[PDB]
Amino acid sequence: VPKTSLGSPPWPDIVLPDPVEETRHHAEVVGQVNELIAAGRYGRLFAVVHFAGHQWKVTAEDLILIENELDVACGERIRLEKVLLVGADNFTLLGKPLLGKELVRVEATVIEKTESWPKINMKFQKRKNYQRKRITVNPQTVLRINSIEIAPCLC
Amino acid sequence: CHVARNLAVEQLALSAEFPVPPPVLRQTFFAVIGALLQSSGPERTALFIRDFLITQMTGKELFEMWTITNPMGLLVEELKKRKISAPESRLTRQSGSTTALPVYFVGLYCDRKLIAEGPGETVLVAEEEAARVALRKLFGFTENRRPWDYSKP
Amino acid sequence: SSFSKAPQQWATFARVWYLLDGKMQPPGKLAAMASVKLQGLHKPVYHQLSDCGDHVVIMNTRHIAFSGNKWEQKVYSSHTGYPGGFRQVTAAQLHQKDPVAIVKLAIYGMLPKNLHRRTMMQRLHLFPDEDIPEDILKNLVEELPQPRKVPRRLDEYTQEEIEAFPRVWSPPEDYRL
Amino acid sequence: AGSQWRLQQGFAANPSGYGPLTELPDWSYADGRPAPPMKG
Amino acid sequence: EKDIIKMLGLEKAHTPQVHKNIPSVNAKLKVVKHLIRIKPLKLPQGLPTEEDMANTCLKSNGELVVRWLLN
Amino acid sequence: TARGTASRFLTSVLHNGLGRYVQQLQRLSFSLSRDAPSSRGAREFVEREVTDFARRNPGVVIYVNPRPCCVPRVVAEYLNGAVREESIHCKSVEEIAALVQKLADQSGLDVIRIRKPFHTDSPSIQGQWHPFTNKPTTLGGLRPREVQ
Amino acid sequence: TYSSLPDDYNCKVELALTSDGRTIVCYHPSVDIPYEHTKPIPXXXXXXXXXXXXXXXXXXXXXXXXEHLEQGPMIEQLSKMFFTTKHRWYPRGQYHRRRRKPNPPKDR
Amino acid sequence: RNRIPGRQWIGKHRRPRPVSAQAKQNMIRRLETEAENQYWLSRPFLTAEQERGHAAVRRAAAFQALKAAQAARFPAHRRLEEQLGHLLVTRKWS
Amino acid sequence: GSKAVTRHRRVMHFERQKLMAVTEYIPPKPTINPRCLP
RNA sequence: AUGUAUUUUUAAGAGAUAGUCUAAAAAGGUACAGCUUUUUAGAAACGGAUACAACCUUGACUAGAGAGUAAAUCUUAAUACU
Ligand SMILES: [Mg+2]
Ligand SMILES: [Mg+2]
Ligand SMILES: [Mg+2]
Ligand SMILES: [Mg+2]
Ligand SMILES: [Mg+2]
Ligand SMILES: [Mg+2]
Ligand SMILES: [Mg+2]
Ligand SMILES: [Mg+2]
Ligand SMILES: [Mg+2]
Ligand SMILES: [Mg+2]
Repeated sequence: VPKTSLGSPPWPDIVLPDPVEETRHHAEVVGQVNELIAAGRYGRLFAVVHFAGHQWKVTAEDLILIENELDVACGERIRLEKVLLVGADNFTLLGKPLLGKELVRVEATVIEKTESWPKINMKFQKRKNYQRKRITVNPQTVLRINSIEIAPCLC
Repeated sequence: CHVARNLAVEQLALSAEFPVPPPVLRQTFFAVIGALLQSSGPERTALFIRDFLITQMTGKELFEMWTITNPMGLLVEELKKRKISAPESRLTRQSGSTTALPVYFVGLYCDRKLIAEGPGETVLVAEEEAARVALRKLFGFTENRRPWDYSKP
Repeated sequence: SSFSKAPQQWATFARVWYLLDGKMQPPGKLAAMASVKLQGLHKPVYHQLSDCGDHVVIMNTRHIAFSGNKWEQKVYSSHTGYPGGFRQVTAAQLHQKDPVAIVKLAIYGMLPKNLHRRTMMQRLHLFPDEDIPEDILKNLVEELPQPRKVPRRLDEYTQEEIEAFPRVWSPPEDYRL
Repeated sequence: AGSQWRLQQGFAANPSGYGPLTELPDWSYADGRPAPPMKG
Repeated sequence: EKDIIKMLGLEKAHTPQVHKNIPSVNAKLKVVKHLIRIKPLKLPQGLPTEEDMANTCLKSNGELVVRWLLN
Repeated sequence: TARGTASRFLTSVLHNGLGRYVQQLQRLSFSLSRDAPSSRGAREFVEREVTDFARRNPGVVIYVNPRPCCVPRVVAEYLNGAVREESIHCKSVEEIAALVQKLADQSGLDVIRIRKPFHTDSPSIQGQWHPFTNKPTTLGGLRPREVQ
Repeated sequence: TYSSLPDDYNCKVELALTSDGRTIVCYHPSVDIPYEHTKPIPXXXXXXXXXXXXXXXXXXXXXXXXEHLEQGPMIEQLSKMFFTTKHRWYPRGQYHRRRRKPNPPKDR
Repeated sequence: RNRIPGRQWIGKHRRPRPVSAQAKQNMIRRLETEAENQYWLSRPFLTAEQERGHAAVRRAAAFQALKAAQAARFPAHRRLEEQLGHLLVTRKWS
Repeated sequence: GSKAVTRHRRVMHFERQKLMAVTEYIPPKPTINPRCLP
């Protein structure tokens, strides 16, 4: 097998380190990070949060509008639970496909229960004489994310 | 003024000229503050004040409310106070010089370490903004900074 | 991360000047990426109603490579609008007359068909050889990877690699070459 | 996409179906009071 | 064909349904076999007792699980 | 219709709910007739429910006037300076109740197309994308063809 | 000492996986730009507007520039400046100016 | 300048459209699923006489529920409280 | 409509064509060519 | 049998009874029609066949700044006789 434009697969060859070296390297990296967390040196967290059928990018102090009614008294403080991603400037924590509750916590507040503005759904036919007009209103709920809190523990 | 307006303080206030010319509104608001200070501890009014005022700083910048016009000089002074010597402006990224809309990135270096960097429409305004940045990281007012605490000790 | 507002936004939507070398490249495979970069589709901030598109300078335009016999059978047509004013031209001829055309038509025909094509057609600069106004030289940000790996002629190979490749067949001595 | 691989591992075709994603009760009261159950 | 499918309760697509593996039914399934996907049920933990009724889930490999999500 | 109306981004009144949540509803003014049938539901509501609702919500004032009116009405007013008008006209007690509770939980903000569901200040933690961000720099910061 | 992508730019990037296995982690410190890769700031300022005889005459000589062209030509240069076509640069009609939103909404 | 006579897809002359590699794939995919199907349909649990009347109990009972369903249709009870409750219409303060 | 037998070769309905393209003859393909074998 | 919920009757009713193509079996015609004539099957999407009535995918509601899929993007090759 000499070097012909075919005989050599046209793409860079692959090397992945031995799993033991990587196990060490990993425990190392995780530890270092866990020390950044123990320290509290992360400035501001964001987290990608699954909620109410959607995914959102959440940071503290902010606002999202949920399309369905949630039963909570206005003003209640609420622990969002499903968290896919977490992040901070230096480093980032990723759920498969979720994070342990103990690993992170996000507390948001329900701000406003409301009704959506009128939407207009109109079906129509050509010269079959069929119009149907409907006006729809959707119950909506606005939450303010209060705090993203990250606890030290990771292994 | 804006705040007290939204708290219906303007609504409740006894004064001539209903629009409540702004000074009178300030006075009245802070009056409700001091009255709280007498009716409840300083510790309570602390909570209040941090709720209805500090918040209004949310999203806002440093040099938004500081207004200081020579970032460069202040930078060198605060550096002097840090026992750090000489901010050195050195150009990093540039797209177009013949453009009507060129872009510059001027980096600021202390002892060949990069302290901060900034974008701009001219090399001048770039130096300016990289300086803004440097100042921000120095003082700790930075987007990345821990968002403010709200808690009940 | 922490920037003031005016500069921050100026940075995000900043136009860029890209350079792309054409010597020995298919006008098609060139115009593909040329068009990408023109529409602004390399920028994750991209949006259609947003003006983003980046300048593109292609150089060494005369040195286009055409796969197949395409030089011979691809014809470019156009019409004056006058009766019998219709014009069919072999690609070879056209390029002979005006080096720039071939590539320009590729890129043109490759953009969406709305108005902004006309406008992004402006940010496209095309040079037969490498001769560029030091104006346009001055503002060049970055070089793009050549979209095809050009085959070397026989004469490029080092004698090391000539010897390195094994002799496949042993010729008879008697035979004359 | 990615239905295939998901299937071969034995998950749902769709990440919405029957995964822990959908199953868990995504909010609680901060007090710890378990939230009223979900219609889905 | 339509009505085979109607009397199989196969009305709504991409939805699993269960049926006897007896031949009486295989008549029907044989009629529509190109419209459908059949796969054998499997019961690894075995059959649900009454206690396990609210906990029973069905995995796409064609398997039934009795205990779903312990604590 | 979208292009018909105004819009507003999603927002808080006075950054409500951040430090402490403050019910944004200020006062309610019911106007009904002791006599007219049109007000029937709203009479019963005034009897039974109003009392307790008031206890539910200290922050709101409730002004209830029987007057010779033929169309029962309730007018919400908000700290936002905003005012909203309503008819309680010919509704049940259940109905009224639900509606007053609607008014209770509103921003006072206007009902208009809300451009996007998320209001975020400084979404950009750890950076905000700019063209150069993923480009490697060269030695001397030279151009593509520039020489030294 | 392995990352899939060069640490040339942005962040040096560390992927890792928890010994549990239910969590991926990432350590990404910013990679700052080397002083070697930098070039000096351009400095150009030159004033010849000063005439040796009278310097008020000379400092009134930098306020002495201004000019007037026609609509067509001006538009051509304008559009050769910012690399747009000649179209963007024409006025809009009365009806079209009427309907520009008087008070447009602002985020942030 | 090359035209199609008449209607595109209809007559004795048609727009030619060719099979796609994609198409070959889709078809094979379906064939696969159906090969598997007619496998799983091969080997029944019970035999034929084995399944004789094996729920004759349930099948008549469902039908007795179905019968019983229409058994029950009669006009609805009418109560005092309706006829009289219509007078709450005029309910007064005085 | 065209009769089941014609002179002119009769366009097939698409799905039948699909069926063809699937059922094409495939010749056994050798591991190593017999001629280039010893 | 079995899988399903239909079917028959009784009291009232109207419209409709001027059809198109698509696969199939047949006749007529020129083994011609976007042709005509019957029988059995299908359809008449806001998705795909660029465009499209009939072909293929799918049957349906209301809202989401969620996800999974379906049909489908377009290919296939032709040299001496010393
Ligand atoms: Mg159905
Ligand atoms: Mg036609
Ligand atoms: Mg035809
Ligand atoms: Mg026919
Ligand atoms: Mg007729
Ligand atoms: Mg008739
Ligand atoms: Mg016909
Ligand atoms: Mg029929
Ligand atoms: Mg279409
Ligand atoms: Mg549906």
